[PDB]
Amino acid sequence: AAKNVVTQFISSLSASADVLALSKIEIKLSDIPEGKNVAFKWRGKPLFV
Amino acid sequence: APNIRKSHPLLKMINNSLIDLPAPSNISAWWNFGSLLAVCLMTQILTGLLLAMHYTADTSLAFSSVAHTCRNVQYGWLIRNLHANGASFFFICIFLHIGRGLYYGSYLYKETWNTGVILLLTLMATAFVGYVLPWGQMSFWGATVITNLFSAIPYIGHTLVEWAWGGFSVDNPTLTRFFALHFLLPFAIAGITIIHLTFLHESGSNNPLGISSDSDKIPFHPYYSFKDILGLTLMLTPFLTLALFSPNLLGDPENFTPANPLVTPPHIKPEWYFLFAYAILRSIPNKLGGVLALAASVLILFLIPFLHKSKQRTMTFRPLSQTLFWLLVANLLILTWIGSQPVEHPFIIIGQMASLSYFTILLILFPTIGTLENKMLNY
Amino acid sequence: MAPNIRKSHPLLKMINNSLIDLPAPSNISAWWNFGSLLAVCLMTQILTGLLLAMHYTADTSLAFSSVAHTCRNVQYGWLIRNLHANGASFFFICIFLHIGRGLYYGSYLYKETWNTGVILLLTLMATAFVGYVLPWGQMSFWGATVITNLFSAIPYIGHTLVEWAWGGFSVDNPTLTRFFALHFLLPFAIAGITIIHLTFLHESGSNNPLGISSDSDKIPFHPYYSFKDILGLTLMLTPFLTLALFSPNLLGDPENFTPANPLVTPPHIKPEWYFLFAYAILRSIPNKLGGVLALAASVLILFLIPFLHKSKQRTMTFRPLSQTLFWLLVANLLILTWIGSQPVEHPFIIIGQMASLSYFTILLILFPTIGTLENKMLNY
Amino acid sequence: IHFGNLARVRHIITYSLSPFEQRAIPNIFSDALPNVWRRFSSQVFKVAPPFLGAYLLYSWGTQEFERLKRKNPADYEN
Amino acid sequence: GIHFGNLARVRHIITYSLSPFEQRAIPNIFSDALPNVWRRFSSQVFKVAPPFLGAYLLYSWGTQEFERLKRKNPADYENDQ
Amino acid sequence: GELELHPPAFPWSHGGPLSALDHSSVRRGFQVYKQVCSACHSMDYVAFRNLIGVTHTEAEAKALAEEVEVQDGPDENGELFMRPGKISDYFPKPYPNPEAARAANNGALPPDLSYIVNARHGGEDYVFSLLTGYCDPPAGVVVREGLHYNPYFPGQAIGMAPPIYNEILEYDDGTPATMSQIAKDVCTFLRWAAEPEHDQRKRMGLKMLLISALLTSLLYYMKRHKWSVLKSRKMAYRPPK
Amino acid sequence: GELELHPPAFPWSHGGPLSALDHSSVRRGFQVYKQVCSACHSMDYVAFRNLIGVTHTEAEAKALAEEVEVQDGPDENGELFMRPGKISDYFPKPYPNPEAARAANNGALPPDLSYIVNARHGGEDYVFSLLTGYCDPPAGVVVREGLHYNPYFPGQAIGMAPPIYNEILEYDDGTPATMSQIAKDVCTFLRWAAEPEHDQRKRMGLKMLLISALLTSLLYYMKRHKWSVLKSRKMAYRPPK
Amino acid sequence: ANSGDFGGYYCPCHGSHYDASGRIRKGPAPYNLEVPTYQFVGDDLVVVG
Ligand code: HEC
Ligand code: HEC
Ligand code: HEM
Ligand code: HEM
Ligand code: HEM
Ligand code: HEM
Ligand SMILES: C[C@@]1(c2ccc(Oc3ccccc3)cc2)OC(=O)N(Nc2ccccc2)C1=O
Ligand SMILES: C[C@@]1(c2ccc(Oc3ccccc3)cc2)OC(=O)N(Nc2ccccc2)C1=O
Ligand SMILES: CCCCCCCCO[C@@H]1O[C@H](CO)[C@@H](O)[C@H](O)[C@H]1O
Ligand SMILES: CCCCCCCCO[C@@H]1O[C@H](CO)[C@@H](O)[C@H](O)[C@H]1O
Ligand SMILES: CCCCCCCCO[C@@H]1O[C@H](CO)[C@@H](O)[C@H](O)[C@H]1O
Ligand SMILES: CCCCCCCCO[C@@H]1O[C@H](CO)[C@@H](O)[C@H](O)[C@H]1O
Repeated sequence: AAKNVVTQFISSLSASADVLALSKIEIKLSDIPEGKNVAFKWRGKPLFV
Repeated sequence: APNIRKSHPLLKMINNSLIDLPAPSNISAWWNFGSLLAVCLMTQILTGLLLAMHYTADTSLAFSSVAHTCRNVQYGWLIRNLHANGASFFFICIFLHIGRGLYYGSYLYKETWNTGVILLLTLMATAFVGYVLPWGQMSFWGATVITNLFSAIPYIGHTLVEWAWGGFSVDNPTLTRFFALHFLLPFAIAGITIIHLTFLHESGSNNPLGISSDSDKIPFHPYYSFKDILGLTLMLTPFLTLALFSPNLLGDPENFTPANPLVTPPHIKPEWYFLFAYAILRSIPNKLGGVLALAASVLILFLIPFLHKSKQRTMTFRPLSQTLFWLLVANLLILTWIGSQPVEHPFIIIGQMASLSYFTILLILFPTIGTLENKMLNY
Repeated sequence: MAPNIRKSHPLLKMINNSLIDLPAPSNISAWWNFGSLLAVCLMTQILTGLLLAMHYTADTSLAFSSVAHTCRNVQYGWLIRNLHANGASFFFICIFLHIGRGLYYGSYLYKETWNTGVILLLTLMATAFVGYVLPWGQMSFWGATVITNLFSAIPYIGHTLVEWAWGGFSVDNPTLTRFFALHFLLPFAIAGITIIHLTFLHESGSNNPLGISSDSDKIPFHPYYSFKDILGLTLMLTPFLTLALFSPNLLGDPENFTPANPLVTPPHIKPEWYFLFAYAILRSIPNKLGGVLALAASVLILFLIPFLHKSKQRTMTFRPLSQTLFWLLVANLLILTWIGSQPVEHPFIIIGQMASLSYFTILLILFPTIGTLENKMLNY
Repeated sequence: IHFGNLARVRHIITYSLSPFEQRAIPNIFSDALPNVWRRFSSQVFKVAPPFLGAYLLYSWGTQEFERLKRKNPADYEN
Repeated sequence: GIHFGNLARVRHIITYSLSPFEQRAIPNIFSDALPNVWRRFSSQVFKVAPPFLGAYLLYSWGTQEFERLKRKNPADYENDQ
Repeated sequence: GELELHPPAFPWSHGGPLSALDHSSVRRGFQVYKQVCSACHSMDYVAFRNLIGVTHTEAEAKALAEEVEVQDGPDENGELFMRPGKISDYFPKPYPNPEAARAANNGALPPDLSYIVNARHGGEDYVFSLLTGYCDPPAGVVVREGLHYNPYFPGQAIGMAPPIYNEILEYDDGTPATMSQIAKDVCTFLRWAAEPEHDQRKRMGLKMLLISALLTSLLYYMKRHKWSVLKSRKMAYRPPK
Repeated sequence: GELELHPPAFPWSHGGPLSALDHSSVRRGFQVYKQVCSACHSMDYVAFRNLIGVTHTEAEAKALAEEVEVQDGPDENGELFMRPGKISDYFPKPYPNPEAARAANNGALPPDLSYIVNARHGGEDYVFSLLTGYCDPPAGVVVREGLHYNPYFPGQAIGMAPPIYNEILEYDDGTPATMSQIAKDVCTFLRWAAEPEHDQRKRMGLKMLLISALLTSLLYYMKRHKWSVLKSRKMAYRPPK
Repeated sequence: ANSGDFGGYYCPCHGSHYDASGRIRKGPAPYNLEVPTYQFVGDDLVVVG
């Protein structure tokens, strides 16, 4: 009983369903000249393309 | 000192309150609610923190942050059920603890008793501000009714209410401050519990026969540690059964609807543990009068120790008082029931009856019968 | 039982035995004033904190502005915020001097009082950290990023713990709401552990500047130290209020007046002054895990002090060589503090590693060594 | 710390057995249940009564409330 | 908790004190106080001051050195064209 | 005045303490919400991903989401644009705000249905009785224009016209789309929408009961075991005499 | 590469520890913000009511607010509508989002100015030096198209063209609108915008200093008084025979 | 964006240098900038996630 209750409570602090819901983002390669670096926020962190 | 359990400045304290503590050999199940109340407190705090870590105190986000908790947080729904129902379990246990106290005249330990009442008052405030947080229709209006009670105070009344609100009505500043209070109060309860048990150890426990147990004491461990752990699991079954098989038996469906400042629910009814008091508040058709009756209905507890006329401590050997005692309990059931009904015949009259008898049993019959019983014993 | 309530009552009895009839050394100096000042910061912080908490809103979209709302709309909200922000600093100034006094006078020989003392420091640190993150400005965010990512240096479980603590893949809203709750809670653990601190302490009562038994000359806490303490309170209260009322932003980073931006990191991320010396140490080791350990050790080294005492005398009052070594250490800390506020570049980098290296050298080698050396010069 | 200074006791002997030499729940039928009945019996007419009364007041008041919701045909006779 | 009365075994020591009302709160400021403040200061300056003086120097240097390295070195463009 | 008719208790296959929800029924119920109720009712708290592994497969869920156009942005010009739905999106709101909603329902506001079975006394029993219980007003009772008589709705005059009737849609699983069949399914769906944890909660309750039975017994013994010492203890008073 | 020019310290009339803000200057400063800076800079945290009793009369403040059209609603149809401003409204944002802002400023984002003097090292000293310090780049330095050389801005190439020049506006109080005069005022205004409590804070600081001087002295005496007992205490060791 | 003695990236916090490929060349940084898993709309779009 202790192992379960403590496990449940512990996990209540790890990524919730909405957060784990992860998608993909499309980026057109015609908006970035040759040499440029564009940053796109994504899954919390910055996405470098 | 030869053994650490006694010399160490910290263990010394654990030993003197949970290991070598002298306890009466004959205390019954009615002496189990003290520890159960302690566990509710630890349980409530622990589940409350876990909920607070996903809660958001803002009228535009309160309701949904709770929804977010129950729907997205791993075991969020479970933790919420345990918290919401734990509050009920807390009141069930506090009421039985109180009953035991009145029956066995535990109130003759005045300081333990008085702090006991402070604890009750504090638990009430806690439950109240906590109940308002989810911000449903019931949370909102209950918060409206309750806070407006204080407006009944003459002169300073309107001023205090608007102050407490942080504006002209229950609104966001009320919610944010209520969250803070709800977070803080439980810890005052924990602290005052220490004072409660500190006064108590000055004399140790009372017992069912109401006669000195110095001739027959036993170490708290393992007698009551084991008995207490047993009592824990016994009460833990209904709690979990309720929370896991009937999560919403005790709640008003109205609180599943976002608070609406413009529409008041048709039948505003408080949580079960406040019904009997609500009933009393309504018995007096006068605003201020009804508030005083409500205040007195709880503060009457500070008066109990002074209405003790019996030459005996408990009611164990007092058959007339025992009847008077169960009448009072039943009287409370009636009030509870009356508090859940609308203000209409026959309820209105039944209510005023029960209200009137409640105070009559405590202020007149109990001391009177106690004196009468003394004479029948030839004292 | 007893003729006077001050002694018989079960609650007053406690106040009497710790703040009225408590036997205190007749000669303790101003350095013994920081205990009570620390207690007053604690009560002051809690009070101002609740008051701020009543208008705060833990949500990334509302954090920054709720604080702004507090300073701009709440009657005296601005004042209460200044008192809270600056109170955190006075809290560290006082804890640092409290520790300094402890090391100098060998107060650490009261091992339990000392150890709980270190737990108190650690807890205060956590508290200040989660608290600093709440306003959610640029510095709140990135500092929260740097600090939390320190834990990712732990091998194997590192990444796992960090993402757990975050409640997601980076510092975000669930980090903020859980940080608020922690910030609300911890101060009370501090208060509780303070009781344990003073409880262990009373087992022996205070030490004193000469480091010799004061049983021959003790005096009631009241009115000697109650009056002395209230005086010390108002003396430190002036700078505090002067700073808060005439220079509210002397200690903060202007960067925190800019809403956190996940995509732009400030050019010069610099921690609050009370964390600079440690930060300096963290950077001395150009290796992620190595730097983290140096940082951990820089504080946990305090648990080791009681075992590095070789002197036959308790304090440093009659030990001139240790006194030098002592001020070297203090100055070493200044250097680290200064180094922690500069960019990682020559000559700072080398100066930094020097200071870091000597910090540990003074504590682990010179102090016990010199202590032994001094014993011999006394012919012991 | 109270054991040792509780009471002044004389000439009382007590006998006990290790918990391993005895039965945890002995004489259930010859002693336990008979006593549960004894206890129940000695209290039922003290407790039950007021609760019975509360129950009645409840039944009545409830039925009366619903009865007053019904239509009185004598209001539309003419 | 309660300690006065069981602290130490003391013998043959007499002490004399006056009520706070029979005496001056801050007496002999010039004949005693300040002279002693000076004594105290003096007996510690060469213990404390030194390391701080050194910290100050290291600070001055390191700061100046940092800024110096920001300056331009004319010998990097002498033969530039 | 305050005359009210309370719904009967239907034997839902998820009413028992260990009775899960009928997922086939929940899947169907979803279609009813999607094809009928969503035209006027929002369900703010449920997203297309919630369907996965419950009533639909991931592939299906994605499809369902892409059928919807959702607003996003701002883009580079600071403009809002439309895009196809993602499983992480919540069910589309029929209106931008209650004002618009009322405006499209004669001043009446169709409530969000995420927690409707818990926000009404009677739960699905009440939602089912209301959906299948429309009828003409009794003698002496006149319903104002725009409202419809329903004995189950408080006041009896509801602003919602009977939403479902036979074959108003076709279950792609071949179930005979009768009015009551439809109500029964959507109601089941509503139960799930309100407490997605329903099933897991009951599986836990089962374990809770078993562990509790066991543990309570063992602890009872242990308490009795230790206390046997005092329970069977005997004593006597032997004064010198 | 690591070169930067730091602004000098101007003798602002509000720099002294007991120096209030010059309200005439703050009033003027506001006009500069309203008529010049607000075209690209937002000031999200200040409302027209904040002006009252500080720089403007209630009647004036109301006028100022009504000059703006603000969005409100939804109305009866769930539609958003426009209305004239109220003193309770905050200053109008020039753009709907930073994307639009950048879009209208060559990819550059003009920051909100509510806390700008506190969000930049140097405060008004820096804002003043930047506004009046534009000049041509030094030999060997080329500014990319769209940027302007400013030695005070880090990197020295700013995306903001010199916003103010002589007589770019007329102070209705007749003050000679010279560039530096305008900068000095708007900067004073910015100080106020960032810390509206500026003045009150300093008045409190005054009292704090007095009460503190007094209280510290009295408590110093009391401590000395009580301790005089031990301070002048004498003792001797008189062992027997 | 485009800073560091390797024409790639430079971290202002403690001075970690990365090349135009995102690899760690100089500084405290233990590994190279993560390469997210990136389905393929031929040419003109990139589905990352
Ligand atoms: C044309 C729009 C429309 C459709 C389609 C519709 N509803 Fe409604 N619904 C309403 C309106 C309008 C109300 C408001 C009734 C009132 O308060 O007067 C309402 C109210 C309700 C209520 C109960 C309100 C209460 O106070 O108890 C429920 C439950 C409900 N609808 C369920 C459904 C379900 C399930 C469906 C699909 C089978 C459905 N509705 C389809 C318009 C609609
Ligand atoms: C045509 C739009 C426009 C006008 C008008 C304007 N600004 Fe700006 N301002 C900007 C832009 C764009 C930036 C961005 C500069 C950058 O980051 O490259 C900026 C930046 C600033 C900054 C400093 C940014 C920094 O990082 O240090 C301040 C301060 C500022 N402006 C003040 C003012 C004041 C005061 C006025 C009115 C006297 C004003 N601006 C009017 C466009 C303008
Ligand atoms: C937060 C609420 C409370 C907690 C945690 C608590 C806890 C305890 C504990 C652990 C005990 C010892 C064991 C027992 O006899 O039950 C106790 C005893 C007692 N408490 Fe409380 N209590 C609470 C509330 C109250 C209240 C509301 C009253 C009275 C209005 C009260 C009156 C007493 C008294 C008089 C006793 C003496 C028991 C005896 O007769 O031996 N308590 N309580
Ligand atoms: C004496 C112990 C406590 C009692 C009696 C209590 C009671 C309650 C009540 C009545 C509710 C409403 C439940 C509902 O939603 O229906 C509530 C809500 C809440 N409580 Fe407590 N609580 C206690 C302690 C705590 C503590 C210590 C915290 C936090 C550190 C806390 C945090 C919360 C939060 C965040 C909610 C809102 C979420 C929710 O409504 O489920 N509570 N509490
Ligand atoms: C929340 C933090 C703290 C509070 C509130 C606090 C409070 C106190 C109090 C009131 C005293 C008695 C008066 C005095 O001598 O100053 C004391 C003494 C002491 N504290 Fe703390 N303390 C804190 C932190 C610490 C720390 C960080 C250490 C050590 C790492 C520490 C070590 C001690 C020791 C050893 C003494 C003995 C003093 C003597 O030599 O007589 N304390 N503390
Ligand atoms: C040990 C005592 C405490 C310390 C060291 C402390 C420290 C801090 C720090 C460093 C900040 C950030 C200040 C800033 O805005 O720059 C902060 C913020 C905050 N603290 Fe505390 N705090 C303490 C106790 C509390 C308590 C008890 C509460 C609440 C019951 C609290 C509530 C807050 C709130 C709401 C903020 C956000 C508003 C703001 O940033 O000004 N604090 N605290
Ligand atoms: C949980 C509850 C509650 C808890 C304790 C109470 O006791 C009091 C607390 C403070 C002041 C007076 C009574 C009262 C209500 O809080 C709350 O909003 N309600 N709901 C409610 C509904 C209608 C009228 C009055 C209240 C409670 O029952
Ligand atoms: C106030 C401050 C802080 C306080 C106590 C600390 O001590 C620790 C607390 C927990 C864990 C490790 C250290 C560290 C930082 O919180 C915070 O975000 N910062 N800012 C910061 C900036 C750059 C790097 C690291 C931190 C602090 O200084
Ligand atoms: C005394 C009461 C003890 C309660 C023990 C019951 C343990 C709950 O068991 C739970 O069952 C869920 C459903 O399968 C799982 O998803 C959880 O991970 C598991 O911990
Ligand atoms: C890396 C380890 C991954 C383990 C995935 C944990 C998935 C938890 O799965 C759980 O199973 C229970 C029993 O079927 C269900 O009742 C819960 O709703 C479900 O979330
Ligand atoms: C910085 C802009 C200041 C404008 C107000 C001038 C009055 C300053 O003065 C102070 O203002 C406070 C708040 O208004 C009052 O509470 C104080 O009593 C008052 O003395
Ligand atoms: C040692 C602590 C001394 C605190 C005394 C400071 C009292 C300042 O008092 C404040 O002065 C302001 C200036 O007009 C007023 O606006 C405030 O209302 C008033 O409370």
